[PDB]
Amino acid sequence: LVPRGSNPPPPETSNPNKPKRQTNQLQYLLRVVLKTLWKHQFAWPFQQPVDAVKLNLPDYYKIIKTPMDMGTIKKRLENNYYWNAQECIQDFNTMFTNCYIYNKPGDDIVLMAEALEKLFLQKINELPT
Amino acid sequence: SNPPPPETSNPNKPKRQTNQLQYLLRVVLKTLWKHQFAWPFQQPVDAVKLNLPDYYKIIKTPMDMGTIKKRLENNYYWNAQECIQDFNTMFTNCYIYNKPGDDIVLMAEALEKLFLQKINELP
Ligand SMILES: Cc1noc(C)c1-c1ccc2c3c(cccc13)C(=O)N2[C@H](C)c1ccccc1
Ligand SMILES: Cc1noc(C)c1-c1ccc2c3c(cccc13)C(=O)N2[C@H](C)c1ccccc1
Repeated sequence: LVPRGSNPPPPETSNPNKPKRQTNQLQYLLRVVLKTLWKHQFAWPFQQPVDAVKLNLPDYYKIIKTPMDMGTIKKRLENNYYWNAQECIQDFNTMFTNCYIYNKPGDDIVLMAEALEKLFLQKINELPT
Repeated sequence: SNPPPPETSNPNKPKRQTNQLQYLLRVVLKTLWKHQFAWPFQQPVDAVKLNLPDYYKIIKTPMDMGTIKKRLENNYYWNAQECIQDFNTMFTNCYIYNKPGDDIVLMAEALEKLFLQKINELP
């Protein structure tokens, strides 16, 4: 039973002094890539930061030091928080590798992440040049 | 003309299914295949179409993910290491033939990073 306050603050989704832009690529990231992944049947555990209290995982944030989730990525894209598509792609990469680090190849959550990862790579193929 | 591609079947070769070989098809190859830079590596190097009269004068152990795919689907390998060697061959062939600045090399480097990330999790 994991106590209250065991979760770190979520990753920031706004920063007035960070330089940022809207680009054709970042707009495609929101309007095609994030949307396609969000609506997927396996998206839901990834739609918000991992809640180690609710999930009773006293080890999660002892192992994962660079948390990321699609809810954070969504808010970032909506807030035009990124300078370029690569910064956003790096957040997806973080989300996936975190899952693969914390969990075990047989786990349901891993099957879900592999599904979304393949979909992700497919949608990145048509990322505007 | 191009040489015949590498073999994907061989009745005399010792063969097994292992869980590691199944991981190589289901996770490693099937993730890599979807990557935006996978396409040049999905079939043998076509030296006629590419006008590379030196390619098969230099590369004598060609390999590609198309060959690897077929080999995994055909249960061609005895252990995961033979398949891993095929990937390593494909990558080093690219690095051998090309110059470090080349777009194909950056593509290769991206794919090899993903490949290593998946190999990291071999059971
Ligand atoms: C994603 C993710 N990355 O690391 C972990 C742990 C999760 C995770 C695993 C299992 C979860 C969740 C849930 C919400 C958010 C993150 C996670 C959640 O409800 N579960 C349950 C226990 C679950 C089990 C099996 C498949 C899907 C969800
Ligand atoms: C892979 C690979 N390994 O050695 C060579 C040469 C290649 C190769 C280089 C450039 C290619 C291809 C193509 C298909 C299959 C193999 C290769 C191909 O269409 N190109 C074009 C010319 C190309 C130029 C720059 C980046 C990617 C592809």
